[PDB]
Amino acid sequence: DNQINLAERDMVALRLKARFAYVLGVSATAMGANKTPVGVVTPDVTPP
Amino acid sequence: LPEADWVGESATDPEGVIKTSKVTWANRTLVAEEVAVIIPVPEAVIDDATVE
Repeated sequence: DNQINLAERDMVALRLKARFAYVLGVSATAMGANKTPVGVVTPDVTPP
Repeated sequence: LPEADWVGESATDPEGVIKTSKVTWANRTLVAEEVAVIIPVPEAVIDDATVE
């Protein structure tokens, strides 16, 4: 029931695509073997 | 003959669909048939007659 036939309906579509990857360089430093290069500030959940 | 129609605009309704249609052909034939007669006559009548 959700089928769109583009030519049968005189429609067109833009297909937009990209291909992406991510790597985090967790690795050795002068301080030790598996050192993480990112830290986070997390939101306040206190009830004061 | 084919049959065109008014389409309208929709992604989802029964309208906005262009309906399909057909042209068609048929066959007619010349068929040869034979018409004939035989006309027999006595040879003596040909011999006696005053005309061909």
